[PDB]
Amino acid sequence: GYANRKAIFGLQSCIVDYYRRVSIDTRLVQQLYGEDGLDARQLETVRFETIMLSDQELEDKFKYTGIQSPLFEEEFSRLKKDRDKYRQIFLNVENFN
Amino acid sequence: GFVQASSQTLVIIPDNERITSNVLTTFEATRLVAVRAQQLAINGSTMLKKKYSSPIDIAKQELFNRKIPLLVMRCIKVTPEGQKIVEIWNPREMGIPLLD
Amino acid sequence: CKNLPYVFINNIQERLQTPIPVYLKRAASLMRMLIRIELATVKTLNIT
Amino acid sequence: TIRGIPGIKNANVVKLMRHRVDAQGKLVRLDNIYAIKTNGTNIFGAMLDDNIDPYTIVSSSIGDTMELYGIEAARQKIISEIRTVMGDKGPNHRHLLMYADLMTRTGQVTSLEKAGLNAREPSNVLLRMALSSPVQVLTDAAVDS
Amino acid sequence: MAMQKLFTYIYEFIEYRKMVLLEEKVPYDKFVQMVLNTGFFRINAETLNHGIVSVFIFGANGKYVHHGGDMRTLLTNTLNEKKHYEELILIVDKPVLSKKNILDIIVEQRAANPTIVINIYPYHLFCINIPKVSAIPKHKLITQEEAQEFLGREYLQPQDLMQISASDPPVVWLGGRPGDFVQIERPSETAMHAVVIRFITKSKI
Repeated sequence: GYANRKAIFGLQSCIVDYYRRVSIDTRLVQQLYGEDGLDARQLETVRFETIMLSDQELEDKFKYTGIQSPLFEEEFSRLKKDRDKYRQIFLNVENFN
Repeated sequence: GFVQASSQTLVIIPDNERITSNVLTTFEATRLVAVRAQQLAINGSTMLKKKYSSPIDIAKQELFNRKIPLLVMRCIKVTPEGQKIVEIWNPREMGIPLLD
Repeated sequence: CKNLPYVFINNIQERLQTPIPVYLKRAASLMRMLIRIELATVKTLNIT
Repeated sequence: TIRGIPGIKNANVVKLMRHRVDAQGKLVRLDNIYAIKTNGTNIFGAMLDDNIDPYTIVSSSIGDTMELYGIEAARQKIISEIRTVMGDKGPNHRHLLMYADLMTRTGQVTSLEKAGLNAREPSNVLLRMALSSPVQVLTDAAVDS
Repeated sequence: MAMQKLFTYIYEFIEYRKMVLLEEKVPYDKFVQMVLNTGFFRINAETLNHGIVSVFIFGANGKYVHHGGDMRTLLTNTLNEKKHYEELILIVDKPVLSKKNILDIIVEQRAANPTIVINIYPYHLFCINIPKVSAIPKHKLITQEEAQEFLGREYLQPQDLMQISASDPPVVWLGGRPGDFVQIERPSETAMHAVVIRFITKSKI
């Protein structure tokens, strides 16, 4: 009860505004609530398939070769960039924990 | 000293420059239904077609059938020069959340 | 996916194609990432 | 000091698992990695050692992290340290984000005590009166207008 | 081993801030010799806009950190030198930051010299490559025009944004001044990454 009452009085002024920001009457506390703008009751745990795959398993499963258009070279290239960026960010998070 | 704050002028953002969402929040829909149900408890004058025996059901059906005579004002900012910049939204043209 | 961050603004600006704030592009990055995996061409061949 | 770095009592050897990308692009969790979990914090002292990687020093102290790294690293440190206390039934990540973003919004780590409230919302007299001690807060409010 | 780390990462700091060195770099042994005998080491650098930035590394046992008269004299003569000064970095040991007299000379030299930025920093701020620390997100100064556009879209004032001190180590390595805006790209475990904009405020010392 001692820790609950002090946490609530320090945080109760944090309110979502019309930009989905969290502020104290004008002053930003978060640029976006939870950095994703979502409600915690509206979340589902979902696996991202490309994260663990190697460069060859990624190109085997997700690269489409039915049509020889430069679009699908770009579609797969965007899959690697998303895969690489996800790895880079969360490996760094693994570092400072 | 001058305790009385100076009067404000209501600056309505043009409809093509609105930044807030076109979907009503659950808070806004609940407030609209509660306000309209209280109005119906005052008057009872509605344009709803089907008969309902309680003000609340009339209010929910009016919201769902897009016949509610209310507007949502979202106060965006209070300029220290006196302007009160707001956004006016028509709930009859808005998305309606999952009120189940 | 390009118009995905307009979920955070409204459909009026999506129709007008106004610029999107950078912090709102970043907030749609996981959903952009997931849609490109689960709606890939190799996975949507039997979808009209 | 005869041996060791000041501030740390005991230094153990722990086994931990980390990920890494191979030359074939595969992400593999490596289990054969040995760390040193110390007893006591001195980020600067551990940093001066040539046997320790300075870019990956993980102190549990928020004040030590705030002093040496900054407010953005201290924000990530508050998140990590509340997570450790919460355990396995801990709350969603966005509730830890709410504590850290509040506690670091002024550029310094403020507390959830009456001192942190006075630092974040000084002019909110009624909020500060409700928390701890109205007569003292009321007296300063009247004097300060 | 603070001197050994400083001798490398102060030059890394100068390079990260995009300046050209003015003198020839001496080896580490004579660096320690000059720090011990002369009491300090002086490193000069030139900025793109021709500003001159001088960095003073003061030994922990030197006279300039124990006696305010020596520090006052040194700062007065260095600030009276006919150079296009824009920034002085005085790197002192951490306990020196708690000595009221030394800080009083610092603020009095600031008052006598209003157009020259005077900053005094501890040792550990230059014993790493601070930007490359894993726990430090990516900081980047943004222009006043971009910040004004962002604030106008958001109906915000610069005093509503989250604020960051000018003595924050990433901001120091950036060279951020009070009144500037720093965009921070930071990792997120909810959205995989986020962007915030902070308003740089006064240095604490």
